[PDB]
Amino acid sequence: DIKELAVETKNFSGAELEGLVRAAQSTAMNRHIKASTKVEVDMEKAESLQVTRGDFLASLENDIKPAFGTNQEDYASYIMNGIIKWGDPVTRVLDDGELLVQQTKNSDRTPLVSVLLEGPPHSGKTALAAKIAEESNFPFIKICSPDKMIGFSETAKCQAMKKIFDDAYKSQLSCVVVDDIERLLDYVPIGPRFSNLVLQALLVLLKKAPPQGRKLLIIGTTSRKDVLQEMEMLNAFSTTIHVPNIATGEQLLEALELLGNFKDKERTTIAQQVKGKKVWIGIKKLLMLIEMSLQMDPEYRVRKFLALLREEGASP
Amino acid sequence: SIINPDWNFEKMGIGGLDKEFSDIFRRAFASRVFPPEIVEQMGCKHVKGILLYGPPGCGKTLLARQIGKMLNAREPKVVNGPEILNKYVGESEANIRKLFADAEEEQRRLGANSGLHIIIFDEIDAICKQRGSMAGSTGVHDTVVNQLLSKIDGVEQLNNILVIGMTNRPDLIDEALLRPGRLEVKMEIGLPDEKGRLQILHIHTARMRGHQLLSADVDIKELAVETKNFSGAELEGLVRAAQSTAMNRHIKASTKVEVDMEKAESLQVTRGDFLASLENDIKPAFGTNQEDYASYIMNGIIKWGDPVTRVLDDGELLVQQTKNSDRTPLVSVLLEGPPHSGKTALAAKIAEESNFPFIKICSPDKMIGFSETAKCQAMKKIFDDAYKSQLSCVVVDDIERLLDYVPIGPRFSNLVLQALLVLLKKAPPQGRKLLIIGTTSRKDVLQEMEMLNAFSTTIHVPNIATGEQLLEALELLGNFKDKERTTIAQQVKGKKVWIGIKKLLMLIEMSLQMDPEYRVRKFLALLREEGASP
Amino acid sequence: DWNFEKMGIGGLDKEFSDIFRRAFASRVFPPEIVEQMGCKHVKGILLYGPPGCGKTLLARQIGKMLNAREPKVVNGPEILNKYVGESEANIRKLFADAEEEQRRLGANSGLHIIIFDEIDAICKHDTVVNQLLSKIDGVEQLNNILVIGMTNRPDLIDEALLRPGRLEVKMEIGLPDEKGRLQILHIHTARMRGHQLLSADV
Amino acid sequence: NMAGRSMQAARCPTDELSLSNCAVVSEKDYQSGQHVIVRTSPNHKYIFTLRTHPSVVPGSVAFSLPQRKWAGLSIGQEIEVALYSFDKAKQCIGTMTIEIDFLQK
Ligand SMILES: Nc1ncnc2c1ncn2[C@@H]1O[C@H](COP(=O)(O)OP(=O)(O)OP(=O)(O)O)[C@@H](O)[C@H]1O
Ligand SMILES: Nc1ncnc2c1ncn2[C@@H]1O[C@H](COP(=O)(O)OP(=O)(O)OP(=O)(O)O)[C@@H](O)[C@H]1O
Ligand SMILES: Nc1ncnc2c1ncn2[C@@H]1O[C@H](COP(=O)(O)OP(=O)(O)O)[C@@H](O)[C@H]1O
Ligand SMILES: Nc1ncnc2c1ncn2[C@@H]1O[C@H](COP(=O)(O)OP(=O)(O)O)[C@@H](O)[C@H]1O
Ligand SMILES: [Mg+2]
Ligand SMILES: [Mg+2]
Ligand SMILES: [Mg+2]
Repeated sequence: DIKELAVETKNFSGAELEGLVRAAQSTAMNRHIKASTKVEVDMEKAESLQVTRGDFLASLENDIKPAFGTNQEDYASYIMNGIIKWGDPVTRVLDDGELLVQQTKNSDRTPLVSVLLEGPPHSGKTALAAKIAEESNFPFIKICSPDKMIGFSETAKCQAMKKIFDDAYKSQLSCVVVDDIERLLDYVPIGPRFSNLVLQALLVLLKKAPPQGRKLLIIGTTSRKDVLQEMEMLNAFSTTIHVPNIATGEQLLEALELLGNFKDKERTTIAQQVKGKKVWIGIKKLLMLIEMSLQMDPEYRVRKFLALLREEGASP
Repeated sequence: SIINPDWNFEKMGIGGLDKEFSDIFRRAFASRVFPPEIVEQMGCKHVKGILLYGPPGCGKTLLARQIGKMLNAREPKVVNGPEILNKYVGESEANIRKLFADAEEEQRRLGANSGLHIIIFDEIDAICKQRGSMAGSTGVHDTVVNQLLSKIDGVEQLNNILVIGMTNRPDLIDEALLRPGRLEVKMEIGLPDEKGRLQILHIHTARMRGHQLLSADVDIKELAVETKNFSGAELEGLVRAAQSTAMNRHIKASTKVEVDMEKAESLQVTRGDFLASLENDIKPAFGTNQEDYASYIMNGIIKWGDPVTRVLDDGELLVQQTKNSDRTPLVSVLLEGPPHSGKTALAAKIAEESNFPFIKICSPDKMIGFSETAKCQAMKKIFDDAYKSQLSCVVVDDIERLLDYVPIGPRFSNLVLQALLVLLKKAPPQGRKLLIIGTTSRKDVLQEMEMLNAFSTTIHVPNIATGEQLLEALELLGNFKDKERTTIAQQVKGKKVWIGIKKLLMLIEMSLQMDPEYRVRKFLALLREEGASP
Repeated sequence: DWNFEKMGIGGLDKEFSDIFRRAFASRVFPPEIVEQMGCKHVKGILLYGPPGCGKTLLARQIGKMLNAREPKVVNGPEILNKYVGESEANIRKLFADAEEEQRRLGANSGLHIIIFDEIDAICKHDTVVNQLLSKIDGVEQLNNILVIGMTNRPDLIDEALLRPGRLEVKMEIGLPDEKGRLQILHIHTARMRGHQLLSADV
Repeated sequence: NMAGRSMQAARCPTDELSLSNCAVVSEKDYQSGQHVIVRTSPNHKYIFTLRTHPSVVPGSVAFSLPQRKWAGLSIGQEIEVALYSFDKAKQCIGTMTIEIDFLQK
């Protein structure tokens, strides 16, 4: 049904709706070839040739990747081990995200929206922005990260950022994620030292609106918020969200119960010690200390885990 | 899924590529086999471009030649990337015109019933590369791509052409040559696994098995097991060396060399030849180098106290987690302490005991005189080579010597610090693992740079801090006998010391050149000056 | 069982043997048996070390044992004279002297040793490197050729040339030790000692 | 003994017992010929054969310098000693290959 194929190929050029057909045709003709000495055509398999839906679906999933679409294999290195509900501060973030996602699409007097996710290190901010973006179903999604620009100069990062933004003014509704804002500026506390050529481009690209009738959403993540406030970068954003650490014993036990690592009789011993104090630990560091204590002998795992937790994760 | 044609690769001479061949054929040659009738009734055009990338020696050109021979065609042409740039306009254009001429002539003479004319490029990431954006100091301006692009597709386009490009740097290719209608299929050829190595070895020792030139004690499974991270072009070199070793035993040395003619009737290749060739001749390039464990662990490792065992135990737990965990493929650790306390030797020992098939060391000894723009490239290449293995290990020595840190001002390099901060939190592709170790002596400076939020943990390497530990170290080294040991202990044992192992060795060596009756006093005189009160 | 005293080389015992085993041990066997094995010959070697330590002497004394023709010496700086047509063509007029024997008698050719000094500025120019790489390696090439290179700086040497198929044997010829000096002095004062022209004091 | 007890490493008392390659223990604690396992950490266990000497103070085990260097033992350190039993039907040794060198240069 050609009607159904016109609703799945969003943001496809005209030169790729031709490659799709060619790939489907080539796939269909593979089922009727033979090779014993040198490849030769079977004379009984070239008659009942009928290109079928399955070939189109397979070609669409595997072989064709539009240049103005969602790369569904790049928010897979970011949301690695999933998302779990250890406490309340997760639902709040995931709900503000959907409120902003609906505002950016159903509103006429605000075609541009920005947001900033900030919190202490290791608290799980890069894996929350990716989830917030992945559940919007926008035709265009892109991620600008500093690990694809190793060794670049100041004038070679502005061009890359500007190209990423210019590709997004060609789509009817877009989404862009800017990760580790403090690593793009090349910030080091000694000095301080940074790039004033990238900062002034970023301060301008956050306020410029797309052409008439088009919409855009921007998400940024950082951990040193007290520095961006002296740069006057908190006036370029429309809102801020706080991503917190784990800060009570009950939250720690709930987080442990959902990962499913320690036994019922091994979770009472932990509860006895832990539930007499307050803790300060991030969800990315609580998975590194549950994998070092599982490499020990079965009779010394709890003691090692508690020692590791005490050595670092004390009160704020 | 897709029903594929049935091939056998033992008769073609390729081993381990049971999927790249299939998909390449389906997506680039499944429509040139059918009769032109149905091809016209479908109106399907032909793919006229392929790209292949991977490490050297893994069998890309072989595949292209075999595919070309499979579809009866002329001898494929060949070109080189940097060669075409050796001249300027008015000379390279003629070279370009000298490749497709025969294809044009045959198309004119025949039309729609011509023969395919394959063309094979090489190192195509030089002409098709405007990526001079890397490095603060680099510039590129080229226009050689556009003529090739025009020839491939557009006016006076040819229906009987096929271009295959090969490269080792997939991320330096311009995205103008990858659009739909010019170099559209892409493939990666990687290092083989154990089954692929077995297939390659069985393919390359098939002409001697026919003539009974292979001994009976030669077992190939053990050879496949013992050669880890070997390319396909080094197992061939192994076999060639094992053959050349056996033909030497049957030569008689005289005024002029000549064959034995009596022991040449039983020319056989034995297991000893293969073992000797593996120990002496072949040195893989993505394998562990065993010449770098004698320059770093020089005087062994003795147990002078309790702290010298906790470090080793912790290093074993981290090795067993980067190999058995699926939630943490990348881990890091930092070894720190006061100078002369023995940090490089312990890291080298941990790496050596890891047993991984790839182990590498990054040291400032190999970068004397370099600029930062070149140190970044060297470090990035060292890290890039580690993503082709399924288990790796990288050591980084003297982190404070890479940044060029001097306390006066202070000064350092901000182009290396950011790269090092970004490379410690980038994970390898697919399901591969990696382990990084790093040694430093100035932890406070590293703290002021926010560089301790990049590592996963830390280990403290301490100094000798008691008389008993010093006496134990002296006893284990075995230099001063009981008569002098009692004298030494009657004085040192009544206080606390502060001395590293390296400095202890230096002092013991210095205080042994005096006359036999002054050594014990010279040792204490030196110790008092160097360290006796913290 | 070599007799190194008669050859005229002393202090190089584990280098001569290794070079002969790895690069020359197949060229003294009949083609018939070599065909039954599938072995391919080696067409490159790299020797590096301090100047005047016995690298050309070894090369010329190993090519006479096989009963081959005289080695064809060539210099590095000389080749890069002006430009293409006087250097590239001059490059052609070296392998050319032996490009014929193969096109006349092919297999059963002799073995042409083509010494090539310096090899450290020619390959830092790019024209010569490309021509040499295509000549030794590629689709068209001769099987009766052996190229020997010598350098004094080992690191500057490129890496595109040190791969299997290309120059794949590396050897270091350093200064001699006590025994090497003893043997060299024994070799170089043998004629006089036979004529009783050497005093007993020595 | 069977469960395992904490002990203190000591120095070999006599040269003859040093050459015997048998850990020297007190009569009050063990008996001659008994084989034990010494634990220094979860992943560090070493099997030794015991011999009784009067001079050994109770609560400590004496090892020769080669034994300390092989097992990484330090005098005064704590270890865990547990009685060890061999399976003679399987663990009886028929042939050993030993690399021998001069002890002193
Ligand atoms: N509820 C959760 N919220 C966030 N991350 C979670 C959650 N449960 C598990 N994770 C995992 O915890 C890890 C934390 O995410 P991530 O590594 O992106 O943190 P981060 O704050 O960006 O870290 P860094 O400070 O190093 O940049 C990720 O693997 C994420 O998948
Ligand atoms: N635990 C140890 N026991 C005995 N010898 C050791 C130990 N650790 C190292 N050594 C030896 O002592 C020397 C240690 O020097 P090393 O190269 O480790 O110094 P370092 O700590 O890196 O010092 P630097 O401040 O100069 O960089 C080497 O000879 C090594 O063999
Ligand atoms: N998969 C393989 N199976 C068998 N032989 C191989 C394979 N890969 C490489 N070789 C051997 O390596 C030699 C040269 O490899 P080549 O294809 O030139 O490497 P590259 O792909 O870098 O050009 C060939 O002659 C071939 O015999
Ligand atoms: N091992 C050796 N045994 C005998 N003579 C030697 C030895 N090494 C060098 N010589 C002598 O010293 C000179 C070496 O010259 P040559 O080998 O051409 O130098 P280079 O190493 O620059 O090629 C010759 O005169 C040769 O006879
Ligand atoms: Mg992050
Ligand atoms: Mg060091
Ligand atoms: Mg010479």
